[PDB]
Amino acid sequence: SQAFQRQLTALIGYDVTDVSNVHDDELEFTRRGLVTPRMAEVASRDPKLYAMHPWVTSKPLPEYLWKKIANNCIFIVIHRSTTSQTIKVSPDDTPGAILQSFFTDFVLRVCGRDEYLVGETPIKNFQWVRHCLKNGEEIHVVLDTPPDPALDEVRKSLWDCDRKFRVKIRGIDIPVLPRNTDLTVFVEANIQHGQQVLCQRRTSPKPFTEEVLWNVWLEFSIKIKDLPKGALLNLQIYCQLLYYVNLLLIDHRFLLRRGEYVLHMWQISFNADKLTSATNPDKENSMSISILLDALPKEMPNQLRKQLEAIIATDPLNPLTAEDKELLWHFRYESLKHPKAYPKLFSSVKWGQQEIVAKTYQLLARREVWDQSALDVGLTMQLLDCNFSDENVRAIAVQKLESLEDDDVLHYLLQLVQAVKFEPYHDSALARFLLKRGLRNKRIGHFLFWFLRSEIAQSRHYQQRFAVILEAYLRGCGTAMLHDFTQQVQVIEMLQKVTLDIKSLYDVSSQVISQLKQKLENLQNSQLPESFRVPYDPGLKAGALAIEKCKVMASKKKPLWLEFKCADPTALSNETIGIIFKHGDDLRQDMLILQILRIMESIWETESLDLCLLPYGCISTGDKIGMIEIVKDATTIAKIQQSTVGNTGAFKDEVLNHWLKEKSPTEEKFQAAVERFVYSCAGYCVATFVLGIGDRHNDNIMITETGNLFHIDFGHIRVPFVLTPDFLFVMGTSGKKTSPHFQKFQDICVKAYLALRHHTNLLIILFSMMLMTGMPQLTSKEDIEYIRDALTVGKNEEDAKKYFLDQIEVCRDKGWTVQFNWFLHLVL
Ligand SMILES: CC(C)n1ncnc1-c1cc2c(s1)-c1ccc(C(N)=O)cc1OCC2
Repeated sequence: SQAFQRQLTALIGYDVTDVSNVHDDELEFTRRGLVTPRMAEVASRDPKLYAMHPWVTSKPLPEYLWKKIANNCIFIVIHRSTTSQTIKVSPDDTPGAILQSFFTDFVLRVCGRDEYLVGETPIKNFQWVRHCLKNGEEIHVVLDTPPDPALDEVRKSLWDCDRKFRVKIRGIDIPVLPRNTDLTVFVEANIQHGQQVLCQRRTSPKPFTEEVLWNVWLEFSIKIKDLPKGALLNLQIYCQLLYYVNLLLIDHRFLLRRGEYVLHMWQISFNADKLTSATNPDKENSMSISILLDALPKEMPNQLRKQLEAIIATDPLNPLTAEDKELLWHFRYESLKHPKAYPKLFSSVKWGQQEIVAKTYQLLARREVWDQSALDVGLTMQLLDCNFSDENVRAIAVQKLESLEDDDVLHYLLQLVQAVKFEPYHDSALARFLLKRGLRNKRIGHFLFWFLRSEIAQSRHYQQRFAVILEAYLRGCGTAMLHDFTQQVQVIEMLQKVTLDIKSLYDVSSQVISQLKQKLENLQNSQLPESFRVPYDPGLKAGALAIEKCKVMASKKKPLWLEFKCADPTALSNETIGIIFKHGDDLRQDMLILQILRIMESIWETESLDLCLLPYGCISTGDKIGMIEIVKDATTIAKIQQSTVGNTGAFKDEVLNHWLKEKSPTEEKFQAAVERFVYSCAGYCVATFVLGIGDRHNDNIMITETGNLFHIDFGHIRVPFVLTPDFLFVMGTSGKKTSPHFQKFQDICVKAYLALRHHTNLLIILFSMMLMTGMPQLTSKEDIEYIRDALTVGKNEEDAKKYFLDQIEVCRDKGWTVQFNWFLHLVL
């Protein structure tokens, strides 16, 4: 079992057994505490269904997907070695009903993929079947024996103390101070509880040197009994803010913090990193702080109702005044009747007062309206952010998450994993929920692994917490997945080495081309594993490389264009699997944007609208390094303009429509490509403006030979969005004109915009969370408050329609002005 821990450490990228960077047993208690829910999920899941992981959705089949089916008949081609027979199938027919219709144990598995069609669910309720219908692809399956479930085998009093809390600041120690000579420094100790300061105490500004002592006893205005569970002693250093460290006043065992503490401090408003209980690991270079500390038990009038209702109606970013807070609390039993009032009501609570917390806990016990109400993701996500530090408030949100089908868990997984950063303690209801859903489904578990792993590799603030959560997962997923992750980690480690070695060696010379091909030759010849699962697509199995097709892309960060043969021999097409390995940009920023685009698609699915978005695979694997999916038969918009006019930016309107006519053979395929372009442009115009990533150079915008348009490279981040005259010519418009396709485009854009406006609260919370956990540069109140204006908060459907149509005209009025200005900066 000693070699097993060594295996886990290699799969995590962090040692959970290491106690070099702790001042308490929280992580070890969490490791022990997670054993119970781990073994509780392993010994409760269906062993057969877990091995086959049926990717199913209980959501209704949309209006656009029903029109594709003929006489309630879906053709599915079943394969037997060489022979194949197409069968007429009803959408309501279960996989078992189709099997009895074939012969008149064996399971139906997709050709080329490790995706199975099992379970008591209709054929139309499968995610692969819905994908085939959307792309107009034919359903091909191979009849083979189900996988052995034996392969997934798993290895066997505080309220008695009226004293006003005090902290002794002994002093600060830094080995080497920066060259800036000379400034003054003071210690700012704050008692926080969900980004809310309960009390603040500063020190006398002494000069900044390698050693600064104080011995100062800082007494706070808050009593020891009034300190809540999850409150943080935030120790800061100002000149302005340079060093920070946090300490949980109440431990994981409900005890008040007592003793001597030497904490190593992080260097430099809404950032998730400023909340961490973890100290800086680099003890030989980081600023230190010495402190001294010397068990917690478990009818309204008309005008006022209108006031309370107007408060509940406001957006999540709308600030609450003292009057608003006092009203929500006085009428807390009326506020409990409205589930949308819960975030605002729980922000109105005076957490620094015991009696109020007790009354809040009494209020939370009266949960009946909350338990019965329909799950609102945006509302549930609101209670899991930086503004909520109470485990009872946070648990009622985790309670509502339990009703999410494995389909929707995948939609919000990244953001739920990022929400763990807002948890005061390592062991939390949300951490246990992710673990439970990760062991219940192989797909969620695979994605959870990479989501946690991406954070362990490039975040010292949260690497310890996530390493415990991952170790807990890896100790219950099974040896089948354990070996798969081993093969995936091995290939990634080997390929990342080559990416940086090649980058060290503007133009792509013949020397570097042969060097990469030689490096890949040495790796394929007895070193690289024969087969590995694609991190961005668990179904797809990659095998041997295609060294001939392998190259180094003509980009400033020298990315590796890699092509692999499909390891699955039952594969239909002989098309290679394409992966891009890149270093230099934060791919976590691309992971977040792309997952939001997948959320935006599912939002449009509820309104039965299909905006042809292309949220390609992108997984962050390490520090500034990760992988991308190669979208087959696609080119850059700038590259299409470079065919006619290369070196210069004399952009011609006709080029795009000529490129589509060239790549599409039949005239019907051209109209189908223009039809795909009409929807894809519409979706990407709305999605980009809402997120405020509209202003882009056409080098970062792509199109497929099938007509599908898509934005790329979000690692970087005037016009509201990108609507150029060349895009408008495909529609059939030039200058001040109209077209049957432009009239269509304007109608779909407005349909898409107002469809997202129904899920305003969801988008606002997902965006607010994105800027805190994934954007270390965009951490201001004004940065988050952009989404409100973009989505037109508190506006009529007519005004909002008119607002977006004006943004369309701004792009028409500018035309090429923005792209031409982009050409004078990025290119030259
Ligand atoms: C600058 C590149 C490496 N980058 N940084 C973030 N995302 C990307 C890319 C995404 C995609 C790219 S590059 C792409 C480029 C060319 C082809 C192609 N077919 O030539 C296919 C591609 O995959 C789709 C997304």
